Amino acid sequence: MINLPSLFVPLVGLLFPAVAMASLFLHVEK
Amino acid sequence: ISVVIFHFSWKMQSDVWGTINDQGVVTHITAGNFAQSSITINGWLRDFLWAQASQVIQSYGSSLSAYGLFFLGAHFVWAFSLMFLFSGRGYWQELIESIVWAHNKLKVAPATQPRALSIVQGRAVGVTHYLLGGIATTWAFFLARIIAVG
Amino acid sequence: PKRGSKVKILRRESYWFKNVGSVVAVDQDPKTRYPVVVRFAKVNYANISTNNYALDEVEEVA
Amino acid sequence: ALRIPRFSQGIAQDPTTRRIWFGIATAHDFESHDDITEGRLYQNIFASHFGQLAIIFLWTSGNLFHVAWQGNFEAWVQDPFHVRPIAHAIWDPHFGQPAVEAFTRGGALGPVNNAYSGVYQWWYTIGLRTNEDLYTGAIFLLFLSAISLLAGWLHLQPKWKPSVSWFKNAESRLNHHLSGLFGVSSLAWAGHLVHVAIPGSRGEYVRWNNFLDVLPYPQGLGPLLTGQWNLYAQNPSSSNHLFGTTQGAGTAILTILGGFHPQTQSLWLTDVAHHHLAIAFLFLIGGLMYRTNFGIGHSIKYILEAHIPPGGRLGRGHKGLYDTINNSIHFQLGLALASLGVITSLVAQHMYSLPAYAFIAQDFTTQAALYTHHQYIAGFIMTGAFAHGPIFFIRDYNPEQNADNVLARMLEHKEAIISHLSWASLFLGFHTLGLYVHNDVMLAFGTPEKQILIEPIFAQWIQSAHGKTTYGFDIPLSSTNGPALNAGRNIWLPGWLNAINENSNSLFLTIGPGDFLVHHAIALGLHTTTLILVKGALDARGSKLMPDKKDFGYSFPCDGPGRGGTCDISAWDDFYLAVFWMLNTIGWVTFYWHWKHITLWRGNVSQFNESSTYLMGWLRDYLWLNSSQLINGITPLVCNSLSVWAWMFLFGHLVWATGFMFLISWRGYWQELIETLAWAHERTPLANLIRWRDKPVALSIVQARLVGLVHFSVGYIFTYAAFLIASTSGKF
Amino acid sequence: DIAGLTPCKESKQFAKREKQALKKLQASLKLYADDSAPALAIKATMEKTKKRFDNYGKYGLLCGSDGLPHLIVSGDQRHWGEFITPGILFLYIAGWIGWVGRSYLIAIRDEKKPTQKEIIIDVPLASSLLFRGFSWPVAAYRELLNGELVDNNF
Amino acid sequence: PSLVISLSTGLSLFLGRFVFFNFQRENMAKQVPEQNGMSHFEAGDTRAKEYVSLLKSNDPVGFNIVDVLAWGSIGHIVAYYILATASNGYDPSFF
Amino acid sequence: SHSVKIYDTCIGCTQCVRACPTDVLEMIPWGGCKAKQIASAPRTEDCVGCKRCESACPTDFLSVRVYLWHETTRSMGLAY
Ligand code: CLA
Ligand SMILES: CC1=C(/C=C/C(C)=C/C=C/C(C)=C\C=C\C=C(C)\C=C\C=C(C)\C=C\C2=C(C)CCCC2(C)C)C(C)(C)CCC1
Ligand SMILES: CC1=C(C/C=C(\C)CCC[C@H](C)CCC[C@@H](C)CCCC(C)C)C(=O)c2ccccc2C1=O
Ligand code: SF4
Ligand code: SF4
Ligand code: SF4
Repeated sequence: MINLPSLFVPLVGLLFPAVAMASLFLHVEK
Repeated sequence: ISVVIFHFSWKMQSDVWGTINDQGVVTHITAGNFAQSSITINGWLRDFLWAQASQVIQSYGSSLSAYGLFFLGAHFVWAFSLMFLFSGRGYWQELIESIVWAHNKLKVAPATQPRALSIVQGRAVGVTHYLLGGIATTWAFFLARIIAVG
Repeated sequence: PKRGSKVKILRRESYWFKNVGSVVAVDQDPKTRYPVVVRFAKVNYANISTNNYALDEVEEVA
Repeated sequence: ALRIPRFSQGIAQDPTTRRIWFGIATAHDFESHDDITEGRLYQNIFASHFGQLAIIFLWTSGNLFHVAWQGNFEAWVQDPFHVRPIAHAIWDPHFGQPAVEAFTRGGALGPVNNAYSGVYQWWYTIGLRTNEDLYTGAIFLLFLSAISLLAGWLHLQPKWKPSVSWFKNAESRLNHHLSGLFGVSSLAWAGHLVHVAIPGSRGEYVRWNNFLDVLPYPQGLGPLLTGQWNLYAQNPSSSNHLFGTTQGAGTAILTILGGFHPQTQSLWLTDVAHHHLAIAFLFLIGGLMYRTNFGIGHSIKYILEAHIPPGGRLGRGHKGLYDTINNSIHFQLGLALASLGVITSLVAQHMYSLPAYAFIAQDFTTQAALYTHHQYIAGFIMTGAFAHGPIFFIRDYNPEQNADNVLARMLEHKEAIISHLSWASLFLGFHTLGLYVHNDVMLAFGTPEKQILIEPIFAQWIQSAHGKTTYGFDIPLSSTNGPALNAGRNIWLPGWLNAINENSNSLFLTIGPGDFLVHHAIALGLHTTTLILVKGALDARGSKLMPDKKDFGYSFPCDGPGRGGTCDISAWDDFYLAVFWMLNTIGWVTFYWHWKHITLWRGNVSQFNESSTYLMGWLRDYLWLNSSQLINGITPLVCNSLSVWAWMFLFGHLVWATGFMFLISWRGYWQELIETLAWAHERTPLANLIRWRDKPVALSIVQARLVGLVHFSVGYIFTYAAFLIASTSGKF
Repeated sequence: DIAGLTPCKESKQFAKREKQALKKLQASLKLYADDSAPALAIKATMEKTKKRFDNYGKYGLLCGSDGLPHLIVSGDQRHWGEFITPGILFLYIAGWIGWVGRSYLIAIRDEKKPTQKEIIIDVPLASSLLFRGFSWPVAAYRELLNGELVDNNF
Repeated sequence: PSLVISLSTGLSLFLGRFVFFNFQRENMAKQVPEQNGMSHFEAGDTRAKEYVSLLKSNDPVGFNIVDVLAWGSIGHIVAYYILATASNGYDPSFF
Repeated sequence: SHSVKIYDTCIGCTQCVRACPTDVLEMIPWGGCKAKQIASAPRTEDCVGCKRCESACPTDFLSVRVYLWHETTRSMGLAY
């Protein structure tokens, strides 16, 4: 059912880069 | 130092200087503002600039007619610092040929070979100049506030 | 014949250079590349100046 | 000792924070990167420079898709003019319940952004107001997104490979490649701005669907062929005709004489439908100028080694440049920002001076928005445009493949361009600026009576002949009966006069006095945001300080004490300095305009005229006044709808600022210090068992001048940025 | 009379905003006007000014809206000189400093050995080293275009 | 009140110049070729052109331009279309 | 890892290149100048753009600089 699209923003700011500074942490230890 | 002065001149005033009227009521140059409109960083341009400066901003054709005339050529000469202070040094020497061709070829030119200002020497100006600059300015400024709303 | 005359400098090496006169002294000691000893009265970013020279150069007038 | 990352041993084995700077930084530097054959990079760019073509295309398939969701066009159709032009929808989980008192704006229901991208007209123009007939440009700039990354995926495959030759070929990538690139592109465009826009400007659900059973022009497709046309210019859409509507809707198609009618306030539709359908032939001659195969049409070559004239019963003798502009890519990034330089600035008024759609000349928010922008790239393209202009020198040019011809010569006599572009300024140094100051003395010392404001006498001639009939001066042409304005007294020259001067026209603006006091100043700027460039570029070929930066390169970080007589010395770090004085030279010509323009939109045009000719005028009531709506939408009560820059601005006013430490605060003060505690946290127990993967150092001096530049400018692109907008949503 | 900009004499603004601008320094009755310094904020000065009022007048500059001098020479009507009749001199006033500037220097290799032979000026100036400054061009300015340049010298 | 010529004469004027040239003499210059694969410029070479490729077909060239425009173009759209139907629908000289 | 390229003539010293910090200094014997001496680096691996190596070192056109690209914990200096 309904209410959102917040789905995106807690990503694009919250986990996504949490995963940027995560997997290229790296680039070094990529 | 060019902080701290500041904190001072919005205490003395706004929340110390007065005037008088009467019914139990001292009346300050400005408001008991401050208290909660100099918490937030900003509050000091909302209400420490464009709330002031009016003094000096307008302030021509008068006798505030120097503080409308100083921090002008005090802002430039806060300014004409960075040109010598952000700049390069080899860049400049590298230059003072080029021109050189004009004199020389057309035989004028020195012999005190006109080299371009020694590094330290220009961490010996954007220091003075910066550091002449944002002073007068604030003395071109803080001044004329005080006297008529002074 | 020209020992230290109003003689030129001419190679994609130098500082001063076109700037004219002066070969002061010249040696007779063969090896190197540096026979041509120059001293004027005008200077690079040293002060003693005078550094040495020779070969694909003196392309000059009197 | 540390093997990773890649491209070269050098810095990939290297063991400090650098790597990560000197990975990320120098990461599109491949054209000197030990890993690259004569293809490899030529190979590279291709996919590469599709690649982004991708996102540019997902730049908008969205933000198209974005709106009709969001915003209220399918709504805004009912009435077209207030407004708070509507951007995105702002999921910001920090905003205090006053999200109402926040941005419950336009059509909202949520704290939405105030759109200023213009576009919302550029889309209204082409055709649509039905967002159910959007949903599609989205799906289209997707129909281009996936599609073209096969130009990615695929034509980045040896098989359907590229070559290198194929790349150096001149007369095909060019000749042939005007004809396609632009040319045809228009036609259908030139025609869509003809056959799908007209019928709504007439008023008719023409769509795609009903795509032949229209016939918006009555006489089919005849006279196009034949040799007779003016049954087209025939009855322009007419005089009052409420725009894109009923009444006065005077069928015609391909028009080219009328222009504006107050209402649209904006260049009227399908009378640039003939425009785009003419330019064409002006390459489609000079467009089959050369070749593909066929033995007919151009070489170039004796274009030079003969055609070095204009020149030569002495002079310069070109015996070919060429194997330089075609061998030296840079040139292809020498002059494809270089000249898409200019365009930016000649779009920086055409685009305004006469608009192009659904009302902007009287928006005073694009102008604001959609201008400076289109200017700052006429910066950030126009600048760093000679940079790839040293380059070829110390990094393509051979003094011997060329030393017959102009360039090498240009060079031989170069320490001259330098020093007349210089005298070009020390003067545009004292004057335009000496005068300028009792225009700031007096004006202070009760004495405006006496004053040095010398009123421009020259631009002056123009802007009248080119039509403008506003007071004095008994000469010809614009006589409103004159013999340059005759022989042609109807073609092109009633309409572009019918609107020529009362300002909701802005057309050829109302020239004031001191108008050149900036205008001059702006012919200071430049002449002194070159020379930098045309050293940081020119003699930055070698110099004589270090007559071999030729080896050294373009991007060497300063020098050290080397015989007290050396420092910051990159031809790069002359682009550095160059990007200072240029943002200075934009520093200025965005004051003007805002001052000016602003003037008008509230009648008061003593907001100049009275003032500027003595700068507190600028400071006082260009700079000081108008504001604290913005910086009082913060103001110890609340936030209302101008809240942001009240934040962003002080941002620009921070994020500027600290592009300062890096800048004034040079290099070997950081390591030394960042040792004396890179160390402290190497002793202190509990947080002892923590030895860190590589090893904290301070910052290459370049950097320590770069991120001086992208905190700065970023700050500086900011504010004016937020101000120019803030400002106007209070006052207009 | 050209572009605007009216010659001042229809007075509309300038002349009045003037007889306003200057004339509330005049309301300086707010002191005591007899003999002063300490005060004369009132009575005099306006002599240079108001007793130069309708005086300044007087050649127009076609001072303009705002009512103030939009000062222009460009080479039309009487004006061909509001900065050119005082526009040449400057040219003149400068680059014969160049002569002193030159011949001062072009001495600083003669009598031989130079420079600070630039700091001690050998009081360089008063006549022909300057007092040729008087007479340089179109009689001898082409001190330029022969044996001194080229250049041609040694 | 405009004869759309000068231009629209010259939009054809050299169109008609490369339908042009060269029926027989093998396959229409040189030879043929150049195509893909790449043989020419900065693969190596890159030099060194003349131009007397004019002088031949000019005396020819004039005829065809500056009258068929009055037999094709401003020469009916022609009967003919016959063939016939009649004919395309047969046409008014459009007009 | 030391750069770029740096050039002939001087030595002896007694008035030139006598002061690299991190060694990087022999003096071969070799025949040309006014007794015998040609040099840059019997090394360059201990250095370090200690670039005080021409300040003491004349001889005309660029004469010392750095280019470390790789730039190394040997001469990026940072031990600890
Ligand atoms: C060295 C130069 C190079 C050149 C050739 C130009 C040229 C130009 N720049 Mg430009 N620019 C440069 C470097 C250069 N720029 C650099 C490094 C920067 C970075 C700061 C810029 C930043 C910049 C900006 C922001 C803008 C320009 C603009 C312009 C154009 C303004 C039109 C003009 O000249 O008005 C006056 C020119 C005249 C020719 C009229 C005066 C006539 C005189 C010379 C009479 C004497 C000769 C003779 C009688 C006249 C024949 C010439 C004819 C064309 C009239 C012009 C094409 C503007 C623009 O793009 O247009 C909107 C503006 O936006 N530039
Ligand atoms: C070209 C010319 C000229 C010009 C000039 C000018 C225009 C200037 C300006 C400039 C600017 C544009 C600026 C500046 C200003 C100044 C200043 C600024 C000064 C100062 C100071 C002082 C000495 C002070 C001190 C102090 C103290 C004690 C502490 C507190 C503060 C103060 C400041 C008060 C001249 C005349 C020379 C000559 C001839 C020609
Ligand atoms: C401009 C500049 C120079 C060159 C500046 C110089 C050489 C100063 C000029 C000295 C005075 C002003 C000489 C000029 C002539 C005057 C003595 C008087 C003549 C003018 C009138 C008053 C008559 C540097 O050396 C430099 C070094 C390091 C970082 C930045 C910079 C820098 O920005
Ligand atoms: S940037 Fe540093 S290393 Fe280079 S000369 Fe300046 S002070 Fe020395
Ligand atoms: S570097 Fe010093 S010691 Fe070596 S040859 Fe040059 S001047 Fe002599
Ligand atoms: S960089 Fe210079 S100072 Fe350091 S070891 Fe090498 S030559 Fe010597």
